[PDB]
Amino acid sequence: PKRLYCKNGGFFLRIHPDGRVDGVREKSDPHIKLQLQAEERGVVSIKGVCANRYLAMKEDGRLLASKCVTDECFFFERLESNNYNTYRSRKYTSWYVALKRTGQYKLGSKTGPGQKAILFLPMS
Repeated sequence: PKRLYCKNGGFFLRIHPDGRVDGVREKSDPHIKLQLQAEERGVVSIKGVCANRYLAMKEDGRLLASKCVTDECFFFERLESNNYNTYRSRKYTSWYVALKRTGQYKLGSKTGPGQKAILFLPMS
């Protein structure tokens, strides 16, 4: 059970009970506790412990959290050369999970390698 700290402003990924995803910098927020389940080698599912929902990425780039586990909930997890990890959708292969410098999530379709927004460090 980890927290995912984003290099882009230092927000932690937060999954709310109603399915909304955003970022906050408060380490005691209960909704930033996550479960990263290894689904296959290099692939994980990310679940919000309190929300009881799985992070998912939609065809249009939206990020939200669902009750169901479908193929939109699988992400390839890679440790990059800078020792940060990235989470790229298994279904929408060019898009990454990411947070903006203001704390809101960044649409999948506007992400890509090289942006700080896509870099996260898993913390206990």
